[PDB]
Formats: sequence, structure tokens, C-alpha cells
Amino acid sequence: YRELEAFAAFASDLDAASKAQLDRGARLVELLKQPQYSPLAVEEQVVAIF
Amino acid sequence: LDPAIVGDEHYRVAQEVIRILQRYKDLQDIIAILGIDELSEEDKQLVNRARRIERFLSQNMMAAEQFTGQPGSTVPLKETIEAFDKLTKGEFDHLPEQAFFLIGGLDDLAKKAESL
Amino acid sequence: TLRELRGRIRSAGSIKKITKAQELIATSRIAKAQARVEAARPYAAEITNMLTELAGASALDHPLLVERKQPKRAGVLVVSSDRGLCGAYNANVLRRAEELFSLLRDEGKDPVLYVVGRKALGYFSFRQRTVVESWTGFSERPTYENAREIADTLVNAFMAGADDEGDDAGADGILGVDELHIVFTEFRSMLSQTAVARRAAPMEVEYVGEYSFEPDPETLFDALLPRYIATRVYAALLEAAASESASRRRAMKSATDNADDLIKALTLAANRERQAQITQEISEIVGGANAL
Amino acid sequence: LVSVINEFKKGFQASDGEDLEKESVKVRKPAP
Repeated sequence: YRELEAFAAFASDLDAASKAQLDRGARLVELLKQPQYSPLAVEEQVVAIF
Repeated sequence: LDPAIVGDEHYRVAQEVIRILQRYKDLQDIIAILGIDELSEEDKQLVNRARRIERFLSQNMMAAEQFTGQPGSTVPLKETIEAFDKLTKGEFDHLPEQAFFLIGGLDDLAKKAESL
Repeated sequence: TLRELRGRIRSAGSIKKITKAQELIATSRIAKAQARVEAARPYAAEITNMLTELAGASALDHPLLVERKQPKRAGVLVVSSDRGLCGAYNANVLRRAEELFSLLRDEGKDPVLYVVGRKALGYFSFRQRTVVESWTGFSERPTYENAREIADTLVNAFMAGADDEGDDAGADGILGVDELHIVFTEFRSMLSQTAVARRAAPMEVEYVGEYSFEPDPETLFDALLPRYIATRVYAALLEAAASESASRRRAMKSATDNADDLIKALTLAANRERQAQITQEISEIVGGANAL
Repeated sequence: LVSVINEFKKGFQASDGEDLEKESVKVRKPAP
């Protein structure tokens, strides 16, 4: 995902698989964020990762 | 600085302005070398907004009276936060370059705008 | 020193990043340019077929078809781009123009030149030569109207030299031209783009060997040629823009690959400097410590 | 001062300031 987004930051036309993978990577990077003083248990983490 | 004991409008204003300054610092030398003509419409609009933000922060003080003849200025907090929200919304991008030097208040900014 | 080295590293790394980004910009533009250039083929084929059919059994006489008795002068139009960072594109175009001017100087004629593009505009303004007219601001994205008006102007200028005898304009009242030239670049390949000059002002008839005309065939012929000239002019521009973008991409790719090396060398030099500084520092502190 | 400036600058003078492709037509008629 970094290997694709560092290059195609200024690309409008892409391979469909490349754009989908970029979208997946960006979504995962957005999702991994977490606030402070907020412990998590294993089960909800498994749900979120799934 | 935290929303628990401070209003969240301050928090979001600070976050937006710091992100704007971070991106602007990153794109500084790119604007320097490759030119503004190679940037995107969002790049151009953000660059202009950052120019406005960077020039807007300046304000005069009493102690400068020895050095310059202009007396200083003081401004309360709510007016400043409203002005900063208005700037970061981008509704004042039409203002000229000169109107964004040594501005203490919104009324001073408007009177400077009318002078040109 | 150290801070100068670090700042140069930052500047060169950022230049590397943005050179690759704008090279990708050029690569993306190549696709849409190639998609757009290849849509005017059917109309050109139809206009050619209709011209061939009309002239198949028509009278062979026209001021554009015939030639002037005297070679008084010769017009010429050379194309260029509206953006820099193209590499040798401008250099190739200017070299072709200079070679053509040198070739034309053999006849002793005084030509007049027409140019499209701001870079060549400045280049020729700096030099000692007249330019009657120039066009800029739409080389990146042209339209049929510009080509149509340009073809009209050039055809009128050529017509305006029918009776140019000596220095006398004659009934034309204005000195006209008796020959035209076209300079542009062709897309031979993604890597092969050779500048091409062509002459197409006087029409020539060739027979390779071997309907109804409701209006006047001669009038149809007379109105038909200007459309053909305009279509050729329009077809030239997309080819030129495609060649421009194709030459654009490679120079910036190479700039990126060469910009890597300065980062590498400067990092090596900085490491050597810092280790020398630290070893000198420890040597000096040792000499101070043990001397007492 | 500005009047003298204008008068002098008005009085003062500035000392400076083959591969040639040919496109033809295709006629089915036999060569004359």
C-alpha cells in the first residue's frame, strides 16, 4: 500500500486492482487509529480486524 | 490543550491550522523550484489559504512604540476564535496580500481592506 | 559543515519526490492525449475520398494548384509548445527551422515566418527577425476554430501574392507569398519522435494509372480545398502535443534517477565529516587529559 | 525638489532603448 500510494499520489487513471488495493490500504491505515486512555479487549479487536 | 477542559472548537481550529502548516512546510521547496503552475486546484487553494494563515498571525504590541510609531493592539478570545474559524473556512481568501500584515482585529483588517 | 549538508539532502529528496510525481502526471496525460488524437481519422478519410472523386473528372486549374511564375518569397510556419521541461524538443524544432532556412537561402528569397508557442516566441524576439503573427495559450488543448482561422489567414495571404511583380504589390495592394512550409513533430513511437517538415502549399497531381454533379463542379472544388487545408492544420496540432508529452516524460524520469546520486554522495561525505570530528574531539580530550 | 526632478528628467535623454514529405491525391484515372 505504501509502495503504491507513494507513487500514485498524483494519478487519476490507474489499474482497477491497483486503485482497489490503494483504497484498502488507506482504509486500514485510517482504521488502525485509536484514542488514548482507551484499553481494548481481544474480542472486539478480533471483530474490528475481521 | 484538550477538549476535556477546553472547548472543542478551539481543539478543532488548532488541529486544522497545524495540519495546514504541516502540509505547507512540506510543499514549501516544491513551490520554490517546480513553480505554482505544476500544482493541483486543491494544492493551489490550500497554498493560498496557508499564505493567508501565515500572514494573518502577526499583530502589533505596545513595546514596539519605541521602534515604530504604530501603537499596539489588544483583542479578546472569542473574537479571535471566530476570526480564525472564518479564515480556516476559506471565506476570506479574496483579501489581498497587503491586508494580511500586522492585523490586530477584524475591524482593523476590514479598514485595511477598504484602504486598498 | 553539517547543516548545509542536511538542508541540501532535504531539498534534493523533495525534488526527487516531486519529479517522480510530475513524471507520473505526464504519463497519465499521455493516455488521454493518445485517446483524443485518434478520433479525427474518419472525417479525414471521407474528405480525402470526396476530394479524389470530385477531382477525378474535374478541370485541373486553381491558383493553389498552379504555381507563381517568379519565386519572390516563401512563407513558413513552425510549431512549438506552451510549457517548458520538454528536453530537446525545442532544440530539435529550432535546429530543423534553422536547417530549412539555410536550405531556402540558396535561392536568394526573403521569407516570412509564423510561429506558435511562447518559448519560440521569446527565442525569435531575442534574435533579429520579424514575426508577422503568433499564437499561444492553446497548444496544450487546441480546437477546430483556431486551425480553421489559421488556415483561412494563410490561404488569404497566399492569394494576396497573385500579381506580385518586382517590389510592386499590384492589384493585391499588399506583398504576398508564393510558397508555404509546415514544421512539426511526429509520433513514430513511444521513444521515436522525429521532427518532420513538409511542403503542401501548391497542389500536385499524380495519376496512379489504371456519379452526378448537381451544383457547379468548379465551385464545389473551390469551396472544397479550404476544408481540406483546415483539416490538415487541425490534425497537425494533436500530433505535436502528443510528441511534446512523450518527450516530456523521459527527461524528468532521468532527472529523478540522477537526483538520487547527490543524496548518496552527500550522505557519504557527511558521515566521513562527522566521524572525523568525533575522532578529533576524543583525541584532543585525551591529549588534554594525559598531559597533566 | 520634485519639480526640479521632473524638469531635469524631461531635459535628460536616455542613451539606451529529402525528408520534405509531399501530400498528394489518389485518382483512379489511367496515367496520361
